Amino acid sequence: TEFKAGSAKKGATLFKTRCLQCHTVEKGGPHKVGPNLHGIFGAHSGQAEGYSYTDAIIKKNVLWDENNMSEYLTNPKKYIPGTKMAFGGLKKEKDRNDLITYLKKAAE
Ligand code: HEC
Repeated sequence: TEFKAGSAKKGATLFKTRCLQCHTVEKGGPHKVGPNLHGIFGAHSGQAEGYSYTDAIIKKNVLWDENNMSEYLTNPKKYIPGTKMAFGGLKKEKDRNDLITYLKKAAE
C-alpha cells in the first residue's frame, strides 16, 4: 500500500493519548464526542448508527482503509473540509503507521 506495519504497542499508547479523549474502539463501546470506531476499516465515513455526523463527513463518502485513514489523520479538516473532528493531526508517518497498526487490530 503506502502504509507499513508499525508498533501495535506503540499505536495503543498513541490512541490513548491522542484519540481516547473522544473515541472508543471496542465492540460495544459508546459513542462519545466522536463515534465508537469498532468495525471502521472497510466502512464508508458517517455510517455508525446513533451518531450525529456533519453533512461533510457523510458526503465525503470515504471508504476507510489503512491508507485513507493515514491521509485523514495527517490533517483531518484539510482532508474533509467542514468536519467537526477537532484534531490537528499526526504529521509523522511513523506515528501514523503505529496508530493505524493498532487500530486495524483493536477495531476488528
Ligand atoms: C475530539 C477532540 C476528537 C479527537 C481528539 C479525535 N477525534 Fe476522531 N472524530 C471526532 C468527531 C466529532 C468525529 C465526527 C466528525 C464529523 O464531522 O461528523 C470524528 C471522526 C473520526 C473518524 C471518522 C469516523 C467515521 O465513522 O467515518 C475517524 C476514523 C476518527 N475520528 C478517528 C480518530 C483517531 C484515530 C483519532 C486519534 C489520532 C481521533 N479521531 C481524534 C472527534 C475526535
